[PDB]
Amino acid sequence: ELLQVLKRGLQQVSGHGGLRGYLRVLFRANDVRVGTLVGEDKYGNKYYEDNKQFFGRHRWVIYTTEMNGKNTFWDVDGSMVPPEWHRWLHCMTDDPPTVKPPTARKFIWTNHKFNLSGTPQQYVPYSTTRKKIQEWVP
Amino acid sequence: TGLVGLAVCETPHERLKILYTKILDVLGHIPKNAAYRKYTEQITNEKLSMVKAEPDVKKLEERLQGGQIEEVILQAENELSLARKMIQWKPWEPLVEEPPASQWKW
Amino acid sequence: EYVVAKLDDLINWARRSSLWPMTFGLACCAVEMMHMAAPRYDMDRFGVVFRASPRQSDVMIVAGTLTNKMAPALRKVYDQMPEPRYVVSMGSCANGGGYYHYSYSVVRGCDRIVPVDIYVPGCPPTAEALLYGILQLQKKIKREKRL
Amino acid sequence: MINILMLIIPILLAVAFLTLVERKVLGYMQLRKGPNVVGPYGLLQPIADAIKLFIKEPLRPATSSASMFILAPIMALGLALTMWIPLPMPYPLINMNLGVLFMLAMSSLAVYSILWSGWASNSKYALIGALRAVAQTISYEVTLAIILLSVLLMSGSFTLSTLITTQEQMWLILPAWPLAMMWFISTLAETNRAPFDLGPFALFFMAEYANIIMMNIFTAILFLGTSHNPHMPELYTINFTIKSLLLTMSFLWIRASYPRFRYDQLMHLLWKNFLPLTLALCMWHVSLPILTSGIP
Amino acid sequence: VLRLVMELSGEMVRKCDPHIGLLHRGTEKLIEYKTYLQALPYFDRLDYVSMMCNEQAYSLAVEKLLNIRPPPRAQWIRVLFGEITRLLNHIMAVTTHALDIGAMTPFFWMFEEREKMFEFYERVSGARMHAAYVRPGGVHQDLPLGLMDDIYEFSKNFSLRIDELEEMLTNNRIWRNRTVDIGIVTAEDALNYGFSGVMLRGSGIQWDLRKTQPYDVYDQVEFDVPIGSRGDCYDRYLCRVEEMRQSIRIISQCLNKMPPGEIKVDDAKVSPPKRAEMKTSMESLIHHFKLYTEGYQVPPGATYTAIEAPKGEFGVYLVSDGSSRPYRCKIKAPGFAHLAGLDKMSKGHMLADVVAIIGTQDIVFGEVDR
Amino acid sequence: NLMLALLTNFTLATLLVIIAFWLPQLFSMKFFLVAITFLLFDLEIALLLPLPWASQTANLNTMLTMALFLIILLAVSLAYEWTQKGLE
Amino acid sequence: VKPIFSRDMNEAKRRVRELYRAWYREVPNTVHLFQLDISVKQGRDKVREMFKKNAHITDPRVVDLLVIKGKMELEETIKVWKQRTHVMRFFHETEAPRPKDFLSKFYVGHD
Amino acid sequence: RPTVRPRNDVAHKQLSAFGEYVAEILPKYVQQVQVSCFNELEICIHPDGVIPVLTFLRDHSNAQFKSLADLTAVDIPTRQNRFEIVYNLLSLRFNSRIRVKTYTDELTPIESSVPVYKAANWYEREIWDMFGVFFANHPDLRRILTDYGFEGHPFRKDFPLSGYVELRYDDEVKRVVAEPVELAQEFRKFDLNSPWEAFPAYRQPP
Amino acid sequence: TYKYVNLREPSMDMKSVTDRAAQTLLWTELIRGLGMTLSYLFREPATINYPFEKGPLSPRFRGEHALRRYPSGEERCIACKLCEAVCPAQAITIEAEPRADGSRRTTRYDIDMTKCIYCGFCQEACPVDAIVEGPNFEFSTETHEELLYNKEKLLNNGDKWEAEIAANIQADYLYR
Ligand SMILES: NC(=O)c1ccc[n+]([C@@H]2O[C@H](COP(=O)([O-])OP(=O)(O)OC[C@H]3O[C@@H](n4cnc5c(N)ncnc54)[C@H](OP(=O)(O)O)[C@@H]3O)[C@@H](O)[C@H]2O)c1
Ligand code: SF4
Ligand code: SF4
Ligand code: SF4
Repeated sequence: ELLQVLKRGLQQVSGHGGLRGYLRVLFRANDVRVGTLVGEDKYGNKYYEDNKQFFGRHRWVIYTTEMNGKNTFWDVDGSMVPPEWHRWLHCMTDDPPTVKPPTARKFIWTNHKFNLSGTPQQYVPYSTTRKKIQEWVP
Repeated sequence: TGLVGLAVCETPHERLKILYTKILDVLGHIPKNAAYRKYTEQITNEKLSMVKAEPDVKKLEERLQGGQIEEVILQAENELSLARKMIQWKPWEPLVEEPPASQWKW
Repeated sequence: EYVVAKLDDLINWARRSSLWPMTFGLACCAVEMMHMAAPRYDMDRFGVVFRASPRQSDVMIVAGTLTNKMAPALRKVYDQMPEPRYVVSMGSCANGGGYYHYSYSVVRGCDRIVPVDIYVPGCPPTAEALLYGILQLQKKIKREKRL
Repeated sequence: MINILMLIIPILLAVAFLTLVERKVLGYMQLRKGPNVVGPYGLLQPIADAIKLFIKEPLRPATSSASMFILAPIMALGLALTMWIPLPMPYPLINMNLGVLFMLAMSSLAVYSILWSGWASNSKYALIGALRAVAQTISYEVTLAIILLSVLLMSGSFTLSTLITTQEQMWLILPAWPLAMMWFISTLAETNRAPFDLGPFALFFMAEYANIIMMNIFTAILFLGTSHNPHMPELYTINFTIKSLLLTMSFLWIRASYPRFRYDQLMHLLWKNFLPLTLALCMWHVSLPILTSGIP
Repeated sequence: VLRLVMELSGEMVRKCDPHIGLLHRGTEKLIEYKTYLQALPYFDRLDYVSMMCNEQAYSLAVEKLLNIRPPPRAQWIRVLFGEITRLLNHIMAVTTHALDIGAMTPFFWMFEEREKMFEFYERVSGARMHAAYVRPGGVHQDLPLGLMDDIYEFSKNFSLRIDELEEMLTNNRIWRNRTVDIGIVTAEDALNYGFSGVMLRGSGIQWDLRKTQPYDVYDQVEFDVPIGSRGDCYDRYLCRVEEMRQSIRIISQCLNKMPPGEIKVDDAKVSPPKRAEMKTSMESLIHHFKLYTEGYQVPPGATYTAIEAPKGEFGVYLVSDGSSRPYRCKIKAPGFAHLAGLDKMSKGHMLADVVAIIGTQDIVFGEVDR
Repeated sequence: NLMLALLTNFTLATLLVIIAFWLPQLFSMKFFLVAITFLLFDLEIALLLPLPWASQTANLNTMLTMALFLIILLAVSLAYEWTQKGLE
Repeated sequence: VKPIFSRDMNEAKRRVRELYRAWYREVPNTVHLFQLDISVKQGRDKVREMFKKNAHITDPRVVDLLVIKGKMELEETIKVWKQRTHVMRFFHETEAPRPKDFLSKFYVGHD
Repeated sequence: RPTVRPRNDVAHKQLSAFGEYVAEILPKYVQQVQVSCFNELEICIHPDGVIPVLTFLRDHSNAQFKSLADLTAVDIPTRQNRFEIVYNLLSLRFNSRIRVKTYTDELTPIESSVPVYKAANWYEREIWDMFGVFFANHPDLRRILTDYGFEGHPFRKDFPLSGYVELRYDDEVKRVVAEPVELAQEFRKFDLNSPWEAFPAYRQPP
Repeated sequence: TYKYVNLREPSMDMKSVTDRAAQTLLWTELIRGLGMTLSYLFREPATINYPFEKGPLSPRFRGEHALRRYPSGEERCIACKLCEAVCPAQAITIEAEPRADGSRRTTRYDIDMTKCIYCGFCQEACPVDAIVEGPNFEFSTETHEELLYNKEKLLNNGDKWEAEIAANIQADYLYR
């Protein structure tokens, strides 16, 4: 019973990477876990699942290194990951590249965009009406 | 044995009989033509007959109370205060106050 | 030259590590702010400590609705705060009066009393969305004092 | 004389690295995850709190009365660090002529740290709550002296080095069964925030948590021992640290598990109830060396 | 949150006048301009803890004006969600009360379980906390297929989870030391304040609204009401935990009795018709156009309704015109009743006792508005 | 040295205060009765302090009657604290 | 008669006099206990301009209600209540303030 | 009817007995108008005596109410007499809900319900706050839901929803929070009122 | 119904008195209370770290507003002022003008996030299903101006969430 607990941790470190791979899942990632991975998403997103662990949990998933133009690996928010949030991430049971396909309409954006934030190229308010016209000419 | 309320459950009979006989006399001081005396007296006389017939039975306490004698004693305790206030301020005997303005429908 | 640029990030890393918020129980939002303590969604000792205290805290979360009675009350709390202070307006009431707004008593915007750095739009501000407010605060701290 | 610096610098690190233990061990008690994002297991956070509070965090005093407020943390940190000197350990730094008398003296002077902070604020609003915090510490120091003497009267003089030698085969928990229960409660009165709770403000944290480790070690001398071994210093050093760490878990156990006892009923647990109990056991411990031969 | 002006003779309180109302949102004048369907989400956002217990009092008030009964299925959802709020409120009636004292564990022990409770709310309605779910037309949306298996799965593990608090808090010496003998008020003078939920129910009078006045399919479901003996803070806390252990009986009976049928009222002058229905048929979409924008067209008259809140009551008093806008109403939350009690509750007690009074009465500051 | 050991702790404690100070640039008389009783009891503790260090050469029979005597009167002083102490 | 209110015609005037003395004594006291703010002399001038707007007196019913209100908004200082120099301040600090003239208001264009 | 009707009238005739019993006393001082609809009873009371009506229903041999719990007030500018203070009363022993109303304009003081009911004083403060109705012989009449520097009464239909003093700036003054600024965002006044009468029998002849 | 909270004297004589005295003399029940947290420490905690793991949700959840469109181009919003009047916060504003020639679909369309208490009422009142509430959490700004939504545009930029919306609405027609 005691020997099986120590051996399970050794198999997890040996599986995902090794010496340099395990450090990436320890320093950058909050929690280290090994399991089945889909590995099909826009940019450098992995999105893993199938792991048991606890109720309402779908593996490590892992954040992307350089999603669009942020070029950050140490710090990344939920700006990453394409249309999959309502799929295998939380709500639906079927995986986005395995069973349930995304619908095409040629209206949705091909490249996924990050959060607006305080950085340039962000959200803005704009006027709509042409207003009451007034003109005077000689 | 003790009641759930703050009022202490004391084993006292005829205590209800004294207070119910006291209030009948107060009603027959000032109002006589008023309906307040004519209606309250027949309820109290109906309740007094149940006390005289049943000797310390829980069924007597269950009649129009059903929360032991302690709750029934509180009904008699404030009855003397209610009768004295009705005797002091004339409302039951006299009716002469002005009518309201004609509006009620919303 | 190189040491000057790297030392500035080290001071910014100290606030990126831990942020102590004020526990204002002035809302329904405050119950969702108590869900930050609830184990399922946690920033507790990830950065957030629920000790609060009016003076020692670096962050203050303005939870939801503010009335004209609390308008002088919340202002004097802000003065007691240390110089590195960040104000999060968690909830639609805090952003500009989610409900009410046109009402007589409720103060619109919160910025009329206390300036806001991070806005959280949600009425019942889901703990998932509340996790952004602290993570964005940590990301927003980039450069302080060049000269 | 270099060993003094080897008993301040690793000790200040021990108070710093408490921040991990004080909310991760406390975390699993409350089913929450503590430090995780900052380090590999949050080991970078304790030192990160130091960079946050010391350098960048500025001051805004209420009145600043010339010498005070910038003198109270010196009394807080100074008295907490000087308590480490008389400690027996495997070997003590500059061993005093009498041990435990120095231990009780610097703890009784540590009451001033919360006294001068009450005088720092000009307002009447703070000093009433400040004097209430003094009452939590001042009252329990009466009993703390009594329960100490009962252990000493069993075996050994005031010297802390003799207390290790007397525990050769069996611990002092078994002969002092009700007295061992007292040291679990009485130590928590000194600003531990478990039975009762009230820049320079950050320095008080470094002093108050330092006393928590100090009471954990001091309980592991008066009641724990197991073995001495003068020839092997290796065996004692490892075995002493594990015993002290188990008492540190029990200090954080009361902080999470149990609500505050009220200030008025803190004076009903003690004085009304504990003081008749402690003195009755003190009466018993006077008779013990007379009934059966037990004199150092 | 609370100002609380204190008068102290040495150490103990002589006069405790709570100068409150620091969160008067001004719902009084504001609802007057809004229509009935427009006024619905105000009631959820009144109290900070109760969600489905709110709107319940408001919807039934409109239902007593319209004289139209909600469908037999929807009434069983109302109890299933009415008792689930009796779980939510009585968690916070214990946890924040213990957090105000100084207890750390019982707050976090229950909030793991309480976060699982909002998974039910999210799967049944849009937002986490507040939902526009209980409506004058009964129930807005039906339960999904996943939820009915989850309620049974939750309740099976719940009985041990609530009993973990009793072996933690009630058995301990600390609570028998602290909360025992604080403001023992049970007399006719205690009845002269009118608390309804707990207090009078918790100690003294055997009266409760659940047994006396049915709302939506009551007396058919077996109820157990805890009534103590002493009017102190400890016995007023024990009954709340005894409410929690004798609440799963209702939820299990809600799972036992579920007749399949209508979700909204079939009459399309009160509740909007189905989305598949409105797109094809004519009268459905015109009624959809007029039940939205324009209100309900309510019958005129003054009506008073009170459904048992875990805190006390929601005495909604709607006064109605011929128009779609309800002209003035007042939500009679027990916040006005509980804070008025502090004039008598504080007599001969310490500053630390005052915090225990607020917690046991459960004065969540959202209550005081109307 | 005891003087060298004590002064090193205080000088490092003073230095920690300057770090935060210099670097950055941009009623009820019922409490009194508790305090007095602390002093009066600790003096009885001061008389009962020598016990483990004193009882080595002196006769036990002469000491036994006198050693308990101080603790008995220390309980009598607490017995006077039971006849209405107050709300504290 | 109906309705009573508190006083009948002439008695209502002397209730204002008793109210005036109580508020005149508090304005020097609400400088040291509260804050300096403006001035002690300027605070007393704020009293006189307040009673000039209220000066009409046609019925004792209107006068009596002003006494109860006068023993509330001016009572927000005597028994020590929190305001923090924000509440109970009557004078405008940020007022423009506008004037009533056909040359001053018409130049700005309003209504 | 199966889903259309809420409840059939059965206790309506039983509750109508109360509409006779209190009216059998017949005071012009007390009774006036008795309305009974939808399992509920409503009584309006002449301003001269409100306390004698509240001492009644309290105790009493026939019906025991005791709890004079919840207390509301109605603002209506249609009538010559403006305000309508509405008492909601509940019985524990009897299990019934009765209503007590006042018909007076009550800009002039009205008699207090404090000597009869203990919690009534807190509700009486709210009526003086929102509506501005003074209670005679009242102990401690203090502002609760209104601001400390608030002018007028916040609920009255005579003035707008936004008010006169509502916006509170900080700007130029270091500590003083502003008050005199009055402007707010535009609340869209909906003119949604349906043509044709909603219900028959409710129509009154001009 | 009655349940009773009072124990009514648990101790009677000799045996029942001593054990009730033993818990007050030493502790026992405090040591028993210590054991409750002891086993609670060993069992695995349910914790979710946000930048990597995500919490549970639902097919129908309301977050940030985004207006949908038809599969073959064309803005689905028809301009009614229907959602304007239902809105309890009055966050949504709509002023409509004819689009070039023939078609009449919107001009001004602002939804305030300073207001909006999130109902799904505008989702329900909409006959064409234009505003559909998508699973959104990420929204954080420096100003009110950046927070309040402009004339469609940013609402039309919800195409990044419209792929999820199209999946979520398939669980919405014939409700659950
Ligand atoms: N009471 C008096 O002292 C007095 C008497 C008579 C007249 N005045 C007049 O009133 C004015 C008072 O202003 P002040 O002294 O209060 O202003 P200040 O405190 O010096 O603030 C000026 C700000 O502008 C920025 N700034 C200015 N020049 C800059 C540059 N070349 N590069 C980068 N940043 C620059 C500074 O930012 P950084 O710090 O980040 O560079 C600084 O924060 C003066 O202009 C003076 O003519 C004053
Ligand atoms: S935004 Fe919503 S949840 Fe937050 S305080 Fe306002 S109404 Fe309550
Ligand atoms: S969102 Fe829907 S209801 Fe609103 S204007 Fe557009 S089409 Fe009409
Ligand atoms: S969710 Fe509610 S408040 Fe928000 S825009 Fe829609 S109707 Fe208005």
